[PDB]
Amino acid sequence: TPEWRKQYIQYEAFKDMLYSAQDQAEDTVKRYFAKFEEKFFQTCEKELAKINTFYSEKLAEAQRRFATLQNELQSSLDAQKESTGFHLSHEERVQHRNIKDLKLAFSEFYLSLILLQNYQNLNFTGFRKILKKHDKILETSRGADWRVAHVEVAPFYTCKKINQLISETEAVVTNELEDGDRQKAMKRLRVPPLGAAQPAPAWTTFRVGLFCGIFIVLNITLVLAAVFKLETDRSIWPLIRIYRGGFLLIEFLFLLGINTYGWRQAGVNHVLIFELNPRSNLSHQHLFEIAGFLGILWCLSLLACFFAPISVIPTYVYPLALYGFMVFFLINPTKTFYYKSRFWLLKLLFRVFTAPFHKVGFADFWLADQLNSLSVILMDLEYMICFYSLELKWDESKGLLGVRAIVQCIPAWLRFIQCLRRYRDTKRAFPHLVNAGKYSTTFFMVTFAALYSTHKERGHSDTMVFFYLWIVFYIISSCYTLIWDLKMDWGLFDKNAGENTFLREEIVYPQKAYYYCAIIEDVILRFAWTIQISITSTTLLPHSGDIIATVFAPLEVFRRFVWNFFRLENEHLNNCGEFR
Amino acid sequence: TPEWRKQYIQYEAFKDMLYSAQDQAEDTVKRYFAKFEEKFFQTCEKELAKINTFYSEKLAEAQRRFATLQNELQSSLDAQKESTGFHLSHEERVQHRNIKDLKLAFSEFYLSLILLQNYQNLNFTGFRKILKKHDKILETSRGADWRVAHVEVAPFYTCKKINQLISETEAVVTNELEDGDRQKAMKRLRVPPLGAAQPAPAWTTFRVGLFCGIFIVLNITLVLAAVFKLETDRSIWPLIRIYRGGFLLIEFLFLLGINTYGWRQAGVNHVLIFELNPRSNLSHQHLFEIAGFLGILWCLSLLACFFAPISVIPTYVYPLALYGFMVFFLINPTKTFYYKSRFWLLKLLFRVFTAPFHKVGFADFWLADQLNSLSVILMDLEYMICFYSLELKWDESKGLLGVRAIVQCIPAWLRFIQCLRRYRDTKRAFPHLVNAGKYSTTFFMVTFAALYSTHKERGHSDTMVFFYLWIVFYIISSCYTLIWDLKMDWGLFDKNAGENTFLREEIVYPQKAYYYCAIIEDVILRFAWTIQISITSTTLLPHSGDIIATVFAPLEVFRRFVWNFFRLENEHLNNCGEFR
Repeated sequence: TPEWRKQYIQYEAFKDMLYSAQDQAEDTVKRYFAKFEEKFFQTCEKELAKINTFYSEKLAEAQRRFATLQNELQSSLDAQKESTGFHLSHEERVQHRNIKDLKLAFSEFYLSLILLQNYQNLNFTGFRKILKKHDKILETSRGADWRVAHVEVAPFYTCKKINQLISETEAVVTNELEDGDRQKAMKRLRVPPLGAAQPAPAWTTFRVGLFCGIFIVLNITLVLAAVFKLETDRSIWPLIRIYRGGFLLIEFLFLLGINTYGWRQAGVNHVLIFELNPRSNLSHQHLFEIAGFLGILWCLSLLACFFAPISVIPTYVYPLALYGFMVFFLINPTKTFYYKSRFWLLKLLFRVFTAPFHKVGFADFWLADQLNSLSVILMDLEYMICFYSLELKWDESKGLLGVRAIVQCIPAWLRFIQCLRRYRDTKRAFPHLVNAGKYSTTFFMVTFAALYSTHKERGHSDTMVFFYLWIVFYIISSCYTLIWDLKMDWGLFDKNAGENTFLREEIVYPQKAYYYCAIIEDVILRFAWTIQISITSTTLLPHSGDIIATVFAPLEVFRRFVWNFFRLENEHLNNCGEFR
Repeated sequence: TPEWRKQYIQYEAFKDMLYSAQDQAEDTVKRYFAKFEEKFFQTCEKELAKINTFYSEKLAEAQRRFATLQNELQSSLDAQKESTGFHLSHEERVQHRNIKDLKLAFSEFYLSLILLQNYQNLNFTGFRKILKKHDKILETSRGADWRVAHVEVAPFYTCKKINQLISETEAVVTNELEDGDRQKAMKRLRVPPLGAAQPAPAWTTFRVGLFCGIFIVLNITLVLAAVFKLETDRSIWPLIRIYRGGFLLIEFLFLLGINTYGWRQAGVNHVLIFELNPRSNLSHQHLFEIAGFLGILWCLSLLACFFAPISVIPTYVYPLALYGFMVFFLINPTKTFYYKSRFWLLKLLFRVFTAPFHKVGFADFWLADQLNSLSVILMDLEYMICFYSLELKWDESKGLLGVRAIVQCIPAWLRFIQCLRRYRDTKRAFPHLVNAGKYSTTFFMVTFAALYSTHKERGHSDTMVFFYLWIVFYIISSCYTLIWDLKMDWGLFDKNAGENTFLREEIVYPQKAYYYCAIIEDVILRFAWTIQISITSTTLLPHSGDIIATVFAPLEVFRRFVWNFFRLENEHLNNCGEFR
């Protein structure tokens, strides 16, 4: 960097002479290289002091400049408001000159604060990794925990005033200089490529485009082929219900990409709350292209099952082949496409599915909540297993076309156990226990629906009472989950509405109409979710159950797409969440 | 910019008070605002002096730093070569430290020279546009030509040592620091986004991907549909020969995009020789996406002509509809998609087709040469006109499926007239007149072939002599055009081959195998081009003429794709070209 750096890292000399010593390589050599590590760590203290001092006085200069520019901004505002009253006596042009110079000064100040934030971040990363390397050399007694003690606090890193400074600078600038709108500041502060390493790389965007185009055209051909070629067999429900899982996954991945885009460009931090590595960013482009590729695979699988199989290949292979490809991509353990992200996702799966065992964090809870909505995927996988193990024709190849309650409750089971672990760790009341109650309502409703349906099939004369009980339990479950989604999980309908009518005290997204539409759709769609789960689980209604389930599931995934939006914004703004 | 600038432009104050004066607005007011313009232009002289002085001493400092770093590079090379002889007595690590510091110094020097080149370029653009604005105010007697006198030379801009400095810096750095390979310097000098304004913008790359994917899948569906549905009519030649023009245009546009990419990333300047605006760059992404969109249109047109028309729409509309869409896109005069580039292309078409009239430049000659190969497009348009005017069924809608020599010679006619205009302007010999002779060989061969074919149809007994004459004329035409393409139009086979065996003295592209493959394919493909033109023009051979013509035309466009590559590199390296 062409910045005022002396070394700021030591680059790689530490490692160069570490190699020079260790490669050369008991009696007194033990203590000799122990002393060498001791001077290594005294140089580490020297680096700590250097970064501490440099961050300290640069940050102090930043505060001084902030105060000076606040005074200048107040002076400019005073002279333009009630003090002066194309030419307009040239006073308006003088004020325009003041506006331009204020904007330039604020832009260079923004660049400087971004630069110092980058400086401290790159230091953090650098010397953390060098201490990691020293630990790998041989498991030093110091480092590791001692490194944490002297690094995680790191008086240069201790002061979290960088984030508050940048946030308040943006807020106060948009207050009057850019009338509270992101567009103008974005125009004059166009996110310089530094800080975020080439966001949306060229090739990733090209692949996003290619896969999205292939998906669009494949979908068009699929609609056309289904419309003009379906006839033949009169039982397409097995195929539609077997590919509903893939379709729901594709839709959820597209909408999660949209969620990441909205979080990134709406000013709501999401990497910090997700505890991801600051540099390992999964920008929306990566998620969009992964979802597009899986969509290409799904569409090709359905096309193959439709028109013609390679003219002598069991057509039941295509669902199995597609799902095997998906699971192999997710589980493949080598060092190929997106190995880091897949490994992180697998570790999260291990931490969440085997509950309570481990801690809770936030990613585990978020994924458990997402499964609470995607349970239709588990249902479809159970149906796949059952069909391909009992109702299949292993030799015949003329065409593919009481535990369901347990599998449907599995997501609610893991979420309930997660919340019980939360309660054990914290030993607290509501809102810790109310979540457990709400998620147990799902168990109660599903099991009572199953009992009522099996009694109806049996033909008992008391099914009216059980139906009434199911109605009341469904009502209370939907009401409690809606009240939870509005009050304790979104922050809306607070007692401090203030200016924001019927909304939270503070907001991040631009238009309130978005919030109103989201609330109305959520209230009208929680009933839909409950109805869908009950109906597709045990209501037993034939000839229409599959169609209703498959028209409601994608819309439920859309519900979760909105709910991610309006939770993770409440996690960063109000940030109750019990996490950190 | 956070650079050492005082104003470097005057930003917009010149225009601010120009508006303040002119809006306020004979007797003595005439001379009053004449004096105002006089002080405007004295301030322009002040700006000229400022930029001249600043460029002068910054450039002198650049030369001083260049000399100092040359001395340091020589010292490092001396100490690493024959002077010193993981550890290797630590001398190799000292030399590695020298390498790292030399690389860092050269990287910052490269950044500085790029910065000063940007400074002078942005000045040029800025004050050129402000003088343009002053001219628009009211057609000042000064400015315009006086502005050219005091701007185009511009002692800050007069010294073209910037280009030679950057080029020799790259060359000398790759000489030993990066062993003559672009990859290493590219790795450590990754084309900072400054200078080229966000090359390949995100949305343009996304559209490139989308259109390329739609094109790939449409092509797959087209192959499948043609293979499994062609039957029906036994006369597909009208359709194939009517869409051959569109296919050739799509292929040529894709290959021209590849040409622009190769020029851009192979270190061969192409904007300067094309006299395009320095900022209005048509990166390869734009050309690729335009070609992809036209390909989507063509593929959809063929699909519509294939399967089913919207079930009651004359199927002959689809070729007409596609070509009307293309011509409307090219000719539409509003301020919509790529208006600047389309207007430039239309002006070039006017300057080239109406020859000699205007001057020659280089873009006109290049486009005339490209038409000399794409003449099949003119032939296909002539066939379209003839068919749709004489052999069509205006009412019947059951299915669409001696001037040809003149239209085939039209490109050679315009090129010949262009070269005659060149000769008139310059009053010179070979290589100015040899081009005219070579392009007249095409007239001679085509007309003699036509006469021989019409005599053969007539049944004259002297067709043997005419066939022999056509053979000899074809031989001499192919030989002369090949000798021209190798000697005077590529620079290859020079008498100063030196190290480069059988090649030019200096080369730009990395691998010589590329040059050898290109020469061999050109020698074996010029015969193919001549055969194709003669056969598709008048050889009269039925039942095979269309197929041979349509297998050879795309390959001829490929020939021109290679020839652009290896001419515009000879235009920048040897730069004979008679132009500038």
